[PDB]
Amino acid sequence: DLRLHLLLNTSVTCNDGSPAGYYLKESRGSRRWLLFLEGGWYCFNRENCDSRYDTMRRLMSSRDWPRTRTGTGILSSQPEENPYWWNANMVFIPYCSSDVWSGASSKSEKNEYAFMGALIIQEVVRELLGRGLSGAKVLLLAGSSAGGTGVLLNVDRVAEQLEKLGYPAIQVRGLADSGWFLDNKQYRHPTEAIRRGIRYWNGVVPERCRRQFQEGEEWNCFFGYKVYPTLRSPVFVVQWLFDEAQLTVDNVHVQEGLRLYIQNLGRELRHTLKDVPASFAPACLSHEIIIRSHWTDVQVKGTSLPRALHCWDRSLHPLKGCPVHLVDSCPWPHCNPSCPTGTH
Ligand SMILES: NC(=S)NNc1ccc(F)cc1
Ligand SMILES: NC(=S)NNc1ccc(F)cc1
Ligand SMILES: NC(=S)NNc1ccc(F)cc1
Repeated sequence: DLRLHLLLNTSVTCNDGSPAGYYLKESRGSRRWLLFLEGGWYCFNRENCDSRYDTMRRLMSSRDWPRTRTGTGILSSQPEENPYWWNANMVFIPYCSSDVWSGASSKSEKNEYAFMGALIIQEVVRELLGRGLSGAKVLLLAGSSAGGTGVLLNVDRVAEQLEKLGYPAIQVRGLADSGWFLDNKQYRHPTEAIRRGIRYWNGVVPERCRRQFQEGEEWNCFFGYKVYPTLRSPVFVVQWLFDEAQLTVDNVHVQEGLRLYIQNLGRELRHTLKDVPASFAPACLSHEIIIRSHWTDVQVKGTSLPRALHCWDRSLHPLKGCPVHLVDSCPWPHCNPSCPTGTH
């Protein structure tokens, strides 16, 4: 179990003004630290956020959070469940800012809600330095869905934070799972909601990406294929080629028109990963990977994800028999026999 700690700086808050926080399980024999960002969509105006507050309150408030959480997948401490990093220090950061981890806006007389995702990450890092993170050799910032997009938006800011605080020796890296989306045409008749959200949240994007796209166009930096080339920290990208959240936004729920649409989506996703040297992209219809207990089940070209992540570690010290770039070439969901079939 990982144990809850509410932030000591109570001005860094969830949407409703309650304190944000993190769940922690220490491993004092390890110098590796894994900080995982939860996902769960977002909200972009008063009415949309009020609806989320009625029926998704744990994503907007800490008042009902439990005292502990079980670590699963890459957060598991058992070697059999987590061949990659079972002995690491484990941190789960709940998503309670509804801003894709981009916000830097406090509640006030002018704002019903606070959007502080980017500041929550910075404050978690600061408070962990007193609990052992100061001794780290590697800090892996990971996340799934909106948390995967949050990794891309925040990894370089964490690296800058630690440098300026006097810890230049800690190697900061990112792992973005199910957060690599395409701004494509829908199958039947989303970027406007991101544009509106950024203004509502006072959202921030990485500086090099901001300077490319310039004023009013920061929404571009929420799309992995546009923000990734601008990043300096090493980032490993995990992405199902036929992600269910991508298909949902595209209004896909099979005749020739839809067959061509699905094949084209897979082709375009594969193309965007061609110049991403650390990546794992199986040809499956699914959503999320890294905190599912059965994440060891899938393989690409005969290599599992925990193996690919281990090979990435080695590469950051091509390797014979230890690949890091693994993208399926077959063009239809479940053409890879290791794809999930139902759920547990
Ligand atoms: N929701 C958004 S901005 N889709 N992008 C897009 C819209 C039309 C098109 F022909 C190609 C791409
Ligand atoms: N209602 C269903 S299942 N898909 N449509 C859709 C859902 C969410 C969204 F942000 C855009 C479109
Ligand atoms: N649903 C079945 S058969 N396995 N579960 C699972 C398979 C692959 C993965 F990346 C995560 C979970």
